[PDB]
Amino acid sequence: MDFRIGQGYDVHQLVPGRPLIIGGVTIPYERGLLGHSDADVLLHAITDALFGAAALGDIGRHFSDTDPRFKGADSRALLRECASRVAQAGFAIRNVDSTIIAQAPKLAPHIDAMRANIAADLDLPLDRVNVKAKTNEKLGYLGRGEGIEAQAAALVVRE
Amino acid sequence: MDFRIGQGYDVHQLVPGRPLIIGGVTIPYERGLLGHSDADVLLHAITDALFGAAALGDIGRHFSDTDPRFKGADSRALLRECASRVAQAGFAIRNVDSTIIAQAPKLAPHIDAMRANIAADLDLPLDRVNVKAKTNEKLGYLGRGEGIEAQAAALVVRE
Amino acid sequence: SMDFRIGQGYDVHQLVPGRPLIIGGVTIPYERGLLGHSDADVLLHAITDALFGAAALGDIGRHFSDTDPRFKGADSRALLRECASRVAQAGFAIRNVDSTIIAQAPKLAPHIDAMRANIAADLDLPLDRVNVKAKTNEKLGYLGRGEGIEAQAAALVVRE
Ligand SMILES: CS(=O)(=O)Nc1cccc2cccnc12
Ligand SMILES: [Zn+2]
Ligand SMILES: [Zn+2]
Ligand SMILES: [Zn+2]
Repeated sequence: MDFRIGQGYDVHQLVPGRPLIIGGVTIPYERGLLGHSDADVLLHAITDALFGAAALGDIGRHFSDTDPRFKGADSRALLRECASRVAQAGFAIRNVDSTIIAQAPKLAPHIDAMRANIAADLDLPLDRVNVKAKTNEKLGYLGRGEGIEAQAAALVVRE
Repeated sequence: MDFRIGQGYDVHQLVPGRPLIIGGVTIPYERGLLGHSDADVLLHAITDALFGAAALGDIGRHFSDTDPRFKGADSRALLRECASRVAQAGFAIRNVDSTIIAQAPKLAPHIDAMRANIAADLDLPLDRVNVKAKTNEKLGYLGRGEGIEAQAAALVVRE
Repeated sequence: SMDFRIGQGYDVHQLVPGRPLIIGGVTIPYERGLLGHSDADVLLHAITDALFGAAALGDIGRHFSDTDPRFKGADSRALLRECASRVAQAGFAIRNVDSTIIAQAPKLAPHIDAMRANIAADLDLPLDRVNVKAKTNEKLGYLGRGEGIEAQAAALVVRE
């Protein structure tokens, strides 16, 4: 009964010239996300929520851009290593929920694929992983298509 | 002991010539929220948190903003149907918390009425529902009064 | 008990000249500081609102008035301690807190551990039940331009 909650946030700029990768899914679009490696805003937010629930710090403390051990690691590899550390710290993951905020493109066709990737990386039943997606109603840098945000929540239990 | 957490976010533009309906409360104001439904940003955020905790997707999956049957829809009726589907999936709701962020109007006089509406719609006592209200401290489109944001968290248990 | 409850909090403060930068109780060298009551500690405000939310006690604005003589000179750690007292008064025990600070500058990583220790002391929690995370906003929006700093928090409590 030693439950803990975690929460996560990430945002990346959206400009022409890079692929759009969210939840491990490459999505055709005239723009993509800027950042180190694949810039997968959804997996980053979930990773931070899991480290947070385990009180293990954050994604930057575990996976430095300088560290050679993770030099060529994509965000799914980081999520799997996060899950390994959360387990070794004594915690079992109970569920993950999340939201992607992007004015475009439409993400609904890709939700099942993202959920499948996340559930595989976390070794969770599919019904314990949820991804939601919406626009920002044309408000702000998100509403103008200048970036994409992700939010995540995770529940774990100390075993 | 099969607890799950969900999180929700929503934003809508503030425009002339629309009712301002937040938490089910019609608030006297010269502007209202723009949306396909009644645009109740707080109830939408809570709806998303509940679908998310149950791994049932999101509000756009269940109540599409392109379906004419939801034009002008009462978001309390949508929230009640969400709660019915969460129950049908096997979950009982344990608590909801939420935040509304707006430059104006003052929401303190209306918070208790919003809490009572949500509690009624979710078949919860008042002591399991919370609504918080604040400004965005003058920053961004929220500081400029261009829209209103809501955030929500929900805890459920699979019975 | 098995009567768990979750709360969520959000706050943002403007960065202004002539004030110290205090986040999580830590004074951080910087040319600007946060605008608000006393030390304007945006992280402690977000945690405070998450704790009130988890206990269904409302929010900061309903608990802490500018006119209350008990709190006129109170800093954000005194208010966080008072929040925790009111959570306990309502019959709840805190199980864990997690949080994120979004600041484009300065670097917060050297200060995280001290923030965690401050929060744990104020909430009477062991360090392993308190977490603080730090992020930039990738140069987007008012956060990315350095006009303010945001904090987010989540709290789990149980009705004892
Ligand atoms: C700008 S401040 O530092 O004074 N903080 C606040 C002032 C006024 C109301 C608030 C409500 C929640 C969080 N912070 C609040
Ligand atoms: Zn990222
Ligand atoms: Zn909406
Ligand atoms: Zn504040």
